[PDB]
Amino acid sequence: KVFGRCELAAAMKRHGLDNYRGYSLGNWVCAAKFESNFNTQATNRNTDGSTDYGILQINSRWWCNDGRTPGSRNLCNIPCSALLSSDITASVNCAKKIVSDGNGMNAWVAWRNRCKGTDVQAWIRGCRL
Ligand SMILES: [Cl-]
Ligand SMILES: [Cl-]
Ligand SMILES: [Cl-]
Ligand SMILES: [Cl-]
Ligand code: NA
Repeated sequence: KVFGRCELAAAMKRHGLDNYRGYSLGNWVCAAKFESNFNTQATNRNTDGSTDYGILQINSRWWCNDGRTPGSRNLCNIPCSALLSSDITASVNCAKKIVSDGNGMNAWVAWRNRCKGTDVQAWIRGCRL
């Protein structure tokens, strides 16, 4: 599923991400935009063989099981395929665990490089929330 901007904002807010660990909704929407262009089915292979999945490009090296990432962990205790659903619950629940682990949203390199320190509220501007 390819979400609209405001559609994804509303879905994220309903799933508890708004100000989760202090990160306003615009931060999460901005991260999703540059990780996946709002496409739940996005996948991207990393150089070391792990794979990133879903709207927030969550990595099989640590967070989900895809059966093909040797030595990896599955700290969200989910199949990586769960991260590609039209329903964003698994991605949100895993993102909450990631952003709580110590480095906040810097875990998403694209958030650090493209969202951090910018006017992230622009990503929710105009949305009925
Ligand atoms: Cl915001
Ligand atoms: Cl990540
Ligand atoms: Cl594996
Ligand atoms: Cl933080
Ligand atoms: Na894994």
